[PDB]
Amino acid sequence: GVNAVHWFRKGLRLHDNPALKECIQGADTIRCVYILDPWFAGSSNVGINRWRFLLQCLEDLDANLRKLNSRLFVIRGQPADVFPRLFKEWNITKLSIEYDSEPFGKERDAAIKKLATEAGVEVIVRISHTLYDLDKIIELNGGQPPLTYKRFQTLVSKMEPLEMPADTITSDVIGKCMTPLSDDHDEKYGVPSLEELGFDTDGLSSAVWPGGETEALTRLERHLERKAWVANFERPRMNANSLLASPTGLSPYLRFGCLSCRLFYFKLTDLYKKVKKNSSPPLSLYGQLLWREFFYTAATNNPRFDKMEGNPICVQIPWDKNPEALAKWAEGRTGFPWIDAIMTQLRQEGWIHHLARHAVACFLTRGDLWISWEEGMKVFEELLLDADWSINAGSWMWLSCSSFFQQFFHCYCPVGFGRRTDPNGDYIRRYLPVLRGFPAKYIYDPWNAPEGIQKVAKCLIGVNYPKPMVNHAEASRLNIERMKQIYQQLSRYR
Repeated sequence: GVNAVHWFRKGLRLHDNPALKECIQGADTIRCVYILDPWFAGSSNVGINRWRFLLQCLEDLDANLRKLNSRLFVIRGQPADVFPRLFKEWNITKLSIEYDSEPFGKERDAAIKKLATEAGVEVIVRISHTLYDLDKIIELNGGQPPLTYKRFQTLVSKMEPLEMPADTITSDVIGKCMTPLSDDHDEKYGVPSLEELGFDTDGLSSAVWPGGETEALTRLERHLERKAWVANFERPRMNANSLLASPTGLSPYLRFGCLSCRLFYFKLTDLYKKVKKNSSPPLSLYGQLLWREFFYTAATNNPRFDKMEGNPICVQIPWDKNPEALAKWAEGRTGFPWIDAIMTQLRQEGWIHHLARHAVACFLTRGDLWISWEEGMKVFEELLLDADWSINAGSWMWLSCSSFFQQFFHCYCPVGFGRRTDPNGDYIRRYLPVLRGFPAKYIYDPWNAPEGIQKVAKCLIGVNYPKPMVNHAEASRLNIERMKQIYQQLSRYR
């Protein structure tokens, strides 16, 4: 019969999946596949929390497919290796994917599309990771993506209204389409565990950010209620509680496709109309989505978007190379408790607040260590659940004054910012247990504590907790000057 395969990469959901919906139509069998390669050299920089989040998305998908009399098929290897075999073994005639705007993904998908054509397989591609056809936004701007958010906003408002989300894949939608299943499915196609990827899990705490569509859809409602409670759709002022992972947080779910950006858009729209009594919302309502769309648009036609050299939009700043200073930053042993707490939260949980990101990124790059944004990007890629190629590269260039016309950022103080955010130091004591004995007077600068205070705290600076790795006052003075000199002669660095 007509045997269809839908290939999950992002778009890890059954709601608003136009590619899956179209593939099922007119099909006699359907098999949803995810191609997992945990040992791939290109994925050697993926950390354990990202693996766990992915696996939990896959377990969620498999569970929801069970309800529809189907299963997720997890295939190990590379797509170019496995898809020729699958086409023959399953007699496939249709293959669907959600479109991938990222340069490497466009190259991969063009190769699979050629393999599918060679084997007599129809390919269905549908845009749903982003709100818009990014190529149309670029054409509206004259052929190049915009590099300012205000310009991007102007372009977005000129696009045609969003189409309605695709119907959720239910049993009624699946209809006559069935999924052939084997008694040994779990053994041959099951979702692997962390231990099957080679990871120890002994003593590992439960995920602060559980993966999956089901979780994403619950959080969507919490997110909307919080904005309804305050009748304000702008992003809120950060306080110390904002540093903690929130049950309203959506960013990892948008990154993996657990939550449709278009569903988020219409839910926001309907809530604004009800609360504000206005059919015409401001574009600020969609801020989180449009900043995301902005960096996707800037990245799609730039294969060196994640590099400095050979990147047409990036200022060529002479960053220092310092592997040992970089490692102290990445491992949260800088000796500045505010910085180490943030880097520890990041490593332990996979998410940190936007201003916390500014803080640690300023320290690494333009503020204290003068290390390339490319290196902070790589660490965030390993640890940050909501980091993807486009967002991660774009944000690291933004904050390092390397692109997007960004210049005189505030130079964050690795002591004063934390003290002003959380004067009592609860955030420090939560993520840095060894410092719990320090009073608030010294919690952000423990090297200033008298010896008697350190001894009572059972934490000797230089032994139980590191000395500060730099003199922030001198280092920031020199780096502020270096960045001033670069922008005094900016064209010299194009």
